[PDB]
Amino acid sequence: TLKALAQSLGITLKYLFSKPVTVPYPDAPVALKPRFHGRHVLTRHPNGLEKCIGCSLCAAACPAYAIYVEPAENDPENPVSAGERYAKVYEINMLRCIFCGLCEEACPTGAIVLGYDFEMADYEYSDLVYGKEDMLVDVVGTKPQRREAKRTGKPVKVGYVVPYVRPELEGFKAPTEGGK
Amino acid sequence: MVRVKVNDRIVEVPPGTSVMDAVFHAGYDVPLFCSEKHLSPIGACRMCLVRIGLPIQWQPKLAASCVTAVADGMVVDTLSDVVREAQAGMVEFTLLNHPLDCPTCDKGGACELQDRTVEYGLYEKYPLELPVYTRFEFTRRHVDKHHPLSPFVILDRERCIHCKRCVRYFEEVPGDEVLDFIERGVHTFIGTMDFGLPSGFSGNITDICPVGALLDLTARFRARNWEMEETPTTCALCPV
Amino acid sequence: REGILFTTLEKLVAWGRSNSLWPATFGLACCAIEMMASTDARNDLARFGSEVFRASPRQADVMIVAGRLSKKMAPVMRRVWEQMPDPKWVISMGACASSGGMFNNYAIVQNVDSVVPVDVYVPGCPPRPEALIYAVMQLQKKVRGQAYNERGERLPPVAAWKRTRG
Amino acid sequence: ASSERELYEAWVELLSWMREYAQAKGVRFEKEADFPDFIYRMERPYDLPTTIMTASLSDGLGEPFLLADVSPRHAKLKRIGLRLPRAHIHLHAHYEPGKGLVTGKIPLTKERFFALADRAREALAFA
Amino acid sequence: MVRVGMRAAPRVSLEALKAALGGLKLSEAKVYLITDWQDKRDQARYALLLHTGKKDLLVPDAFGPAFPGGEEALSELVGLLLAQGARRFYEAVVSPGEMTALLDLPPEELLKRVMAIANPTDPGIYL
Amino acid sequence: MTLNVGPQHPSTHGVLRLMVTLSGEEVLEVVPHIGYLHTGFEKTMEHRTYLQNITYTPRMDYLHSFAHDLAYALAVEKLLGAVVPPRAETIRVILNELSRLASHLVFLGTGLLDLGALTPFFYAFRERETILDLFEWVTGQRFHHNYIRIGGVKEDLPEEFVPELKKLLEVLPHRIDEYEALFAESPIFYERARGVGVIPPEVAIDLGLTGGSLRASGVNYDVRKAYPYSGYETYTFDVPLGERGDVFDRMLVRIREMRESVKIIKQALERLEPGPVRDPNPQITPPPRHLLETSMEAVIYHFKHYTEGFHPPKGEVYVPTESARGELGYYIVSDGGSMPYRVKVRAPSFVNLQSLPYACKGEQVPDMVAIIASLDPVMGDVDR
Amino acid sequence: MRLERVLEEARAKGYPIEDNGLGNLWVVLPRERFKEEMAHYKAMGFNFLADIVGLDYLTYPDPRPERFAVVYELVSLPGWKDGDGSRFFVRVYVPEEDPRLPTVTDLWGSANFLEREVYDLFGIVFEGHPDLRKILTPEDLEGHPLRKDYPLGETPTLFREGRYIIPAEFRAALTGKDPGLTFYKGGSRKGYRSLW
Ligand code: SF4
Ligand code: SF4
Ligand code: SF4
Ligand code: SF4
Ligand code: SF4
Ligand code: FES
Repeated sequence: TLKALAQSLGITLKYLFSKPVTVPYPDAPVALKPRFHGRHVLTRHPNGLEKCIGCSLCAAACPAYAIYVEPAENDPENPVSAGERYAKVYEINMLRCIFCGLCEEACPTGAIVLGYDFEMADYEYSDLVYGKEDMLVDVVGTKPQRREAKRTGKPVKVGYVVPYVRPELEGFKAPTEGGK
Repeated sequence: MVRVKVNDRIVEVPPGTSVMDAVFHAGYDVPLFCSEKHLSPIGACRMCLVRIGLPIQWQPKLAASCVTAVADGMVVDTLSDVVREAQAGMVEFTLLNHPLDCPTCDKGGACELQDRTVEYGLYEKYPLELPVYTRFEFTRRHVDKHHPLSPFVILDRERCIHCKRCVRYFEEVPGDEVLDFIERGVHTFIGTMDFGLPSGFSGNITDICPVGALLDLTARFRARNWEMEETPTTCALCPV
Repeated sequence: REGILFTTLEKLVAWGRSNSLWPATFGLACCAIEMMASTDARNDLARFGSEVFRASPRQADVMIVAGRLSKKMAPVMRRVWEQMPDPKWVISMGACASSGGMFNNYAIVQNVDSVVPVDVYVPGCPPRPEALIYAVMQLQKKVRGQAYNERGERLPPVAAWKRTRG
Repeated sequence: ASSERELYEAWVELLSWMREYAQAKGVRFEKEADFPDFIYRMERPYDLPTTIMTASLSDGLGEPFLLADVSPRHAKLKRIGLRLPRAHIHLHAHYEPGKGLVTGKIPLTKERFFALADRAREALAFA
Repeated sequence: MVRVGMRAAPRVSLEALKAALGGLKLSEAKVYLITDWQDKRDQARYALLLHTGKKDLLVPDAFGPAFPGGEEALSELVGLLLAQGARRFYEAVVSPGEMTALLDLPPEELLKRVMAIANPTDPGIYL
Repeated sequence: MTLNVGPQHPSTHGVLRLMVTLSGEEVLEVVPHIGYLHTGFEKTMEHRTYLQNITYTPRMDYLHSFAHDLAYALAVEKLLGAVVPPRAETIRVILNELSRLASHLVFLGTGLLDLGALTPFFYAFRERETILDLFEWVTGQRFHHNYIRIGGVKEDLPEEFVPELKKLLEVLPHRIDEYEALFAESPIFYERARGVGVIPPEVAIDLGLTGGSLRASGVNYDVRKAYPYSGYETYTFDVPLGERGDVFDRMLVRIREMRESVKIIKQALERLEPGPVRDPNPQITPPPRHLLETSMEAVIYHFKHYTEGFHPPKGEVYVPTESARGELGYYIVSDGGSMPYRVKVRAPSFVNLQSLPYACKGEQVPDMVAIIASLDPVMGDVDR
Repeated sequence: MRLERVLEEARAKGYPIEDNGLGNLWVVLPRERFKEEMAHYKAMGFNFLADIVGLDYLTYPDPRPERFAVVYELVSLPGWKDGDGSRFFVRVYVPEEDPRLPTVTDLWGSANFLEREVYDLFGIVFEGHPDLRKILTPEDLEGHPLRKDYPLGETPTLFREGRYIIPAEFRAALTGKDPGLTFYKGGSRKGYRSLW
């Protein structure tokens, strides 16, 4: 079938002159779906109360047992949770974490929910244990990103855009489809 | 010894045996709240119900296996549909007014109520019908919460299911009556006029309470029941 | 001469080595497929300087541990690190490689940094192709002397430069 | 109907009175428990004004003498309730429009509640 | 299985191991440097289990920079083991409580567990 | 020349070591040596909950994972008697055929690149990218997706999923036909693959070569047809076959298989009707998230289900399925506990590999790479 | 059709016939009759040998005859010369102190690798095999991983300041013999099956 060599050349030529299909990350923001599995965030009620009542259910649903939840007793004067319990220490080992979504599934107060950031490559093992104040929705960026924004003076630019945030991510601020 | 039959099994068992022990010794199972090891059984939770025949002579009403003596040649049925439906119903009645505190409850996984609920509750009703858990869509019972009875023990009067274990123990084991109910009806609740909790053996109720009512303040809000690393050992504070 | 010993020359060669990162994959598991996908016509690590792909280790400076590192492979992969030219870098890709991951058992190395000096860790399962690009850019700025840890320290250009091989 | 709304609003109002008494007689008040439908609401939206469902006035020994509760957001036969522990005393208030907060047919004003809590303090409180 | 050396005395453990090792050829031996906390080696402590296949040798937790003179002792130790022709070096990460009790389990269980959990390690991390 | 083809070199995908007994340009015999990927799913699964293991099941065959997901789910269902809604079964076959398209894309891409031209890797893989995005819509993950459940699927599909599926279903037929036009009318590939890779069915069966390269030898045995499990009985199905087992017939049979999978996807999409998403049996399904603030039994059951799980009865079970590499199934021994007593996996890639020394017997030395890429091994399945 | 003939041939000699209501069948042959019977099984038309699955019952709640048990999976492909489609398992118990069993390599070449795997994972030696060489575990690994007396060998998960987890003491899951955190388990947590 000697014609097939010429046909192959012809099709590679047609596709040669068709330029477009590719995305130039980081110059172009990656389109992520709303249900994507990303960096965890802790959501707060509209009152501002934290949702985590430190019930250590997200850690049980972990197949690696990568979540450490030390609980503590709320102070009625200036409380942190809505009930009588909160999470004093809430850590996740990103090197142990496998990004299932079972912890979001087991959270009864909706505190732990996977986000969208994937840019969490870092240099040290001990620097890849994300903490509570490293995952609260109020935080903007990942650890190396924020650290570079401080040692650089330039705010954080996320490498993604989403069509919207899901209702489960109430409060999570993200670039939405081109509304901005 | 007396011969008993549980649903497929025949067991020798000494005469003074309770039907509940004959079921478990026979290898079957039955819910258990009111009764406890070393405590006087009294039919209170009405969970231990079985079917009993003593001739086929089926009893009219369900027998309390916690306070039933056993007779020679008795048939014990714990798998009949009536028994399973009744046990699930009693679980429904017991959880009726419970405070919705499991995730933040110090009792967590080692709570007998949780385990017997997931064991016997919600009988198989006959479709893939959308099931309803609870019929109680009314206002639940709310009483005083997180009250420290003593520098070691904290009290949640909502979690109490009105078993008798702490008061039964308090009269029986130490011989120190520093706990009993106050009112009656559904308003019944645990209280004391002896506030220091003077008895030197109060802590055991912490372990007996099948709910998280009475919890250990020195071990409140540290870790979850499964999370703690257990080390079985022997205490050398005194020569016993 | 190690890319050092002149204020301009070392920045120049750091520029060159950074944009001349030649990734040598050691494809082990499903991490490796997400690295191969970082070569297709949506997201190609074929711009920063990583187009060419020399399977030989004598020819590439970046070693990407992409997958679970089983113990039976630990020395073999190890020797590929010893048989590399000296200005070489090692990336640990994914959870099974970075830590023991969910496979916390008898079979898997619980941190590939045991056998090879790891430069950058990149969590994820699998780490999104764009995340693997993030880690190679991270390594880019690391070999530029542009990378700091959480504790304030600057990280040296080359890991595997500080070890007494044996 | 919609009276429910004002009831919860009225319920919040009730709490104020309680707190005031705490400062007056120098007696311990404690927030007993918050709403479950506010802790365990994860993404679901929440319009109710306050987050507290059960509170109490405890004496020097910590044992409560006065309890006040409000019905949950989805339950049937909604009400607001008061209870004197150990005294077999229950009060069940509604909110009737125009009248105000009423115990059945009898209005529940601030003075009535103040007197009731003062009587509980003088009589039941152990220390 | 023999046990030489003493806990938290790096030089004593190292000198005793010097004496006990002798002319034993380690071409087929297995070296298990047991520690905790994979990442932080600056404060690390180490036990050692050397399995020749014919007889085993145990050194308690006295090595690593966690002790004065411990870093130079671990460097000397790993250099010695490499000199004697070993190629197979292993590192086991155990819980702190395991480090203590594991040397007090019977030899069969301790050796089986260490062999099952050990990770291949580059002696360059100890040199 | 007892030649030591090392692991990963020269560029032997799917880390594997080969001892090629070789004199000249022929191939006397290849002795394979595996185990460099042994992770221990069969061991780690003995210490993980039934629901947790659905996070361990896709990771063995990381290319065609949804067949593993389905096999495990079906085995546990049969073990404890779950009731699958029909829409769950429809979606399960959709996701199964879709991941099969993605697996086959990767297999033919790697094969053509391994020996031959580097170009045709991209285009097929490009389409794969499109497919992957679909999963991100519904599962939030590229692969290793945790979407299946014991009853059915985790939750319902977004509105935006189906239209993207239709887009891809309409662009795909021309695409697969383009790959087939490039390949089937083989200008040089014919003088490379038509002769090589002998598959006599007698020995192929004696060694148990089930994975789609047996039908290339003229054996009409498909698990979707011979043992209908997930409603494949309810689909119009044509089963591709080969005349004489070689690499050419293998690749062409798999391309026609891709078209047959696209046709099955269309067929299932048409018969799709809204409904529930999983078996509501409270012992098998955690209570819905909205009545966690209303019902006590919900809190207890949510807590218990996600910590303890459920305890299936004491017994053994096994279910067959047809994956991109053959007959697949989990022999599950349960002891009545939260975690399975043992999970043994029939790894189709494990028994498919016994036929390499025979296949590459007497063939050329360069062809040993093509005959291996053409066998379609996923070493995550073999070493396991 | 040939499976019914298998059952009728086995039942006459006193072979137990195991069946679950799910469509799976077991025929347990003693070890004496094992080899010749399964040779006849191949002669009865069993083209395809699916699996060799070994089982170690050390921690099983109920006792079993012997500790190890090896199960072969015999099938006849429907699309071959005369294909019925009859597939079934044969279980043969193997003692803890007698890890012996004849190979079916001579019968099926399929067991060449499969049997090797069970020698790796279990201590079971298959007699008459061309090469019983460790397949999966490293050459210097001591023991057999999938038998219950062989540890899984987990490592602690790591955190910021001395906070560590030992997963075996962290599991809320139970095994069959694990009693649980309450005095007993009954009901659903003693074994649960829905009635379709
Ligand atoms: S997503 Fe991460 S933390 Fe959450 S359960 Fe999975 S592995 Fe564990
Ligand atoms: S994140 Fe949710 S599940 Fe985890 S401890 Fe907090 S409230 Fe519980
Ligand atoms: S006592 Fe038991 S059922 Fe009640 S809240 Fe506590 S754990 Fe839940
Ligand atoms: S407080 Fe606990 S132990 Fe005492 S009666 Fe109530 S449920 Fe029983
Ligand atoms: S980290 Fe995840 S994707 Fe990577 S090898 Fe491990 S299981 Fe596969
Ligand atoms: S168990 Fe007999 S009634 Fe409580």
